[PDB]
Amino acid sequence: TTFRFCRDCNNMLYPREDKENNRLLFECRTCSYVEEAGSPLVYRHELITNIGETAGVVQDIGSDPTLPRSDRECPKCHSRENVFFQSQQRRKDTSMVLFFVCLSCSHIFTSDQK
Amino acid sequence: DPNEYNEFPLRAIPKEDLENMRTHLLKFQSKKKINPVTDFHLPVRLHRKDTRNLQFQLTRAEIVQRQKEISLRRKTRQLKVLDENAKKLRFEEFYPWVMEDFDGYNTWVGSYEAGNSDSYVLLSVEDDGSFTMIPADKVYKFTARNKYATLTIDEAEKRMDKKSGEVPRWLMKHLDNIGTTTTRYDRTRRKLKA
Amino acid sequence: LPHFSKDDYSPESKGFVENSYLRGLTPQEFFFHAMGGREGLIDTAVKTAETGYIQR
Amino acid sequence: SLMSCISVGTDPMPIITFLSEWGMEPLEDYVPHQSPDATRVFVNGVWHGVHRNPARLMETLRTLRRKGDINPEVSMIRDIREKELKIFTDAGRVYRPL
Amino acid sequence: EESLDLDLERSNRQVWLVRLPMFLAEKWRDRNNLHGQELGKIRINKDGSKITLLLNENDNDSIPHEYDLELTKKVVENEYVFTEQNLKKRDRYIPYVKTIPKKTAIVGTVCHECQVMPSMNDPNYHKIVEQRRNIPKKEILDYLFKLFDEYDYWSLKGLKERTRQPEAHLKECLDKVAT
Amino acid sequence: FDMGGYFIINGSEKVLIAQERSAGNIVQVFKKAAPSPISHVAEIRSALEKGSRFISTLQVKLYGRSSARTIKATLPYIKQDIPIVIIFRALGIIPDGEILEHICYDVNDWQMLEMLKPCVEDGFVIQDRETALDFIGRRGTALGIKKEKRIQYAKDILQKEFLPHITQLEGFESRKAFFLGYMINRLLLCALDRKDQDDRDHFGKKRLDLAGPLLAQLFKTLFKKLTKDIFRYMQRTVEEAHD
Amino acid sequence: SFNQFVDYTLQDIICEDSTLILEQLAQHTTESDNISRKYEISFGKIYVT
Amino acid sequence: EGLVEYIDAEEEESILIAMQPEDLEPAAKRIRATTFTHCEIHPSMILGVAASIIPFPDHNQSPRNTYQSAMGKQAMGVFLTN
Ligand SMILES: [Zn+2]
Ligand SMILES: [Zn+2]
Repeated sequence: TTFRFCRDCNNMLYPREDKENNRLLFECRTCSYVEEAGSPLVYRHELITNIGETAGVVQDIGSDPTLPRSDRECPKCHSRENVFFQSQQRRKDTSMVLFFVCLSCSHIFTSDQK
Repeated sequence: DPNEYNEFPLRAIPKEDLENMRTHLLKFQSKKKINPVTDFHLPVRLHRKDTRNLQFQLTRAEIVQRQKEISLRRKTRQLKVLDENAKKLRFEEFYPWVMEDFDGYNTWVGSYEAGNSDSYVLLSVEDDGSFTMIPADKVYKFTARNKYATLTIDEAEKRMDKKSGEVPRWLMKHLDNIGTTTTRYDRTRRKLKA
Repeated sequence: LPHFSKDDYSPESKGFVENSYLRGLTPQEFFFHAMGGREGLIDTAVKTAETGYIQR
Repeated sequence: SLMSCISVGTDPMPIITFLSEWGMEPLEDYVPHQSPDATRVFVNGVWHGVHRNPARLMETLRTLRRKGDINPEVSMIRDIREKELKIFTDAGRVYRPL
Repeated sequence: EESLDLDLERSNRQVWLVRLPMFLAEKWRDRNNLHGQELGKIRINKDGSKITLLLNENDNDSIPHEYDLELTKKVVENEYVFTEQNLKKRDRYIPYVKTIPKKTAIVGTVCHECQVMPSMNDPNYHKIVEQRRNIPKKEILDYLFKLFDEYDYWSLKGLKERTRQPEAHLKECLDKVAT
Repeated sequence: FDMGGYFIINGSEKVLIAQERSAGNIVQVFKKAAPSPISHVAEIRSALEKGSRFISTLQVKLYGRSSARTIKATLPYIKQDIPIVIIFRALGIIPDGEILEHICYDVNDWQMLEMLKPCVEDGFVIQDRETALDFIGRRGTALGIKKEKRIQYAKDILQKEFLPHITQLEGFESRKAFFLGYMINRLLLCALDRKDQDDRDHFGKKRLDLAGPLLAQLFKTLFKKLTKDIFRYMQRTVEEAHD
Repeated sequence: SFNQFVDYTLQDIICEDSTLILEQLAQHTTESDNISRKYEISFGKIYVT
Repeated sequence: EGLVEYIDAEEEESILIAMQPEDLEPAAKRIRATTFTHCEIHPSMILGVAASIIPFPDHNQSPRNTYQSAMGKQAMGVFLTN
């Protein structure tokens, strides 16, 4: 569902149809460059979204003070230090999931109990 | 450090040559490397022209072929003051820099950016190893233009007016197949053939 | 309030004044008490004008 | 409140030059791909460019304003969660000592 | 007089671009400077990747002498530096838009950009930081006849400057014969 | 004991009182109500200390709750809101991938790019900067030697009045473009529900005006009145003398 | 706030708009020719008592 | 020399404050994190001029404080000495 731009001039290729061989010609509209696409999927909606709970993992989260600290272990490095915080995707509908990130292994892991 | 490099500290420019020259900076906007001294249909005439209706402008080859074929007062006012350098800059960049090939196959239009032209300074090694010392003055960014037979204002307005739920997907290709609004290179080719 | 780490829901952080008027309030609890009282005052100051109009 | 105080503003232009000199990319050659994660820098709202390693600047500016070489009404924030860095030097802010 | 085309043979030249600290830019953009002298020395590794600037003592120690020249960009593309010195002296194309294309000349391309940074260990270095913190009825009758013969729409103001006479005497003469 | 910062007017001790206002020159988003055709808007106030009061209000508006998915941006003195691709071309960005690089930053995410596809389709009309600059925004005054609009006039608008912080001089269009893209990204984050609605009663987004700024307002107004009056009596001393 | 407004901000608000010029060359043709009568008024440093 | 800091209303979204200078500083009266960057000077200096006169203001109801802070400006005493 991503956009492929015309390499010859940076504009996204548009879906247009072979009138006889029946192929997906992503053609440029700016210039005349044409491209054959890979899959018959073109448009895509996703009427229900449920993603974004682990947002903004920067490489140096531990430099902030205001994040709390705990004593669970990273199940890659088993260091007893770690940082946890609430899910990032602030909807009225989200959960109490805690995402633990450890400074040692720089690795994220949750505590789901399904 | 041992002489594993051309250790030539700077030899400054001729001061007498410094006057009556200004050495700006050229910048291109494309992901592919461009060398105009190879790609371009030389001669190259970098001019400062107005760009009003450059689709209907001049091809150099077409111009050569056409030449060959032909041959009360208010008494009261107030100047709200403005800086002389700024006003001169407005006057100079009232037209931008344009360079083309002889064919008009590929054109590039410059414009002025005022970021950090002062802080930049040039150092070129010469053929003898002379390291020349030029304080750069201005930088210009150039974008290619009308490489793909751009449309025009009025039929553009009829396209963007809310008469259709969506404009035609291949409308520009249909107009090209009709034949209207050709490229500058195509106009030059037609003038050369006729 | 800027005296706690992020993402708490323990009642003292979000405003349970556990203490009592005899012992006095820790300053955070004092602030939350001020919040509740202010809410009451502004509600009175609007309801009086509207109820007067609608009595007339 | 009793220790409250009011900012009176200070010219940003030494901070701007200083902050350029300690490593920025001015916006005119910024490109998103080659710096996919570097940090935006704002001064009174105006963006001035992007910088690679933010923490060194952040602590450096702290040390500089603690040494007294920047008028201590100046306030800086490194919002680590969004790769932001703000400098404020306008008048009319409210501040209290700590 | 000369040709109308630009120069091309100096395309294949290496040019290096330097971002410069502003004091050093002011020292190096002086007309009383720029005389071919060599005020410093450069130092690249055999492996590259680090340059200090060995500035000579011509600066007289107000500014440092040890400058960590940091190569900002190793490889640079699509960059061409050009000069412009002044020149010796549907088919209705406008021939003259008063474009005055002077002697334009390429002088090379850019592969590297580097930034000059003074090394903080120098006493003049970081001293600059606190410095930045610190900062006649019958005669006129015939004469009138020539005058309107010169110009039939002769105005009163043009008449007055052509007479320099008493105006009431002037006005009573004019209407007696013509307008 | 009379440590007092007050004034004596006609022999009565008068005092100023600090006013406040929202912080200038700072980004706010909003969620206007459902029955309006607009769902999310962004605002920028501005100032420049403080010639002719420098209001210069800007919006970026969104439409629909689908198919009305469009981003019209208002602007003085342009009487209609404009889809933003026109503005990007007007500042001088032609190719759409680089408009997208101005807007979004992570090329991996896409939801913003499907969210922006209709505005790109709006931008299919115009493929050149002055052919975007031409668009109307009449709102006075009388047009000079024009055909429809001076391209010079429109670019003079975008240079002098538009967004009267980051610059005002002549040559900082790329800065204006990045600023606009940042604004769009903030609006789009708010409407895409990754980032919450802004607040107005956070204290830091307010400033306290006080005696100096208030005196600055009165002094600027009075001195501009004064300059107008001294410009009078100097042109109309056609007769003697230079008093 | 007051001290800031007196020490600075006042000289600034003057010097930002000091110039006012009516330099008269001829403002019509001739006048033969005439010369550029610079009637200029500008403000400098200010004073406070 | 870096002992106190001026903090505006925003860096509190970036810092962490301690009440007492002992509250977490070493690792029948009243009921009363290891990354502190600042400690406040004294918690009683969140008050204002009028409310700094109420004795034991932490030991009553807040609206009563608001009344008293209103009424105190209507009191009489001396006001100056000249
Ligand atoms: Zn193409
Ligand atoms: Zn681990």
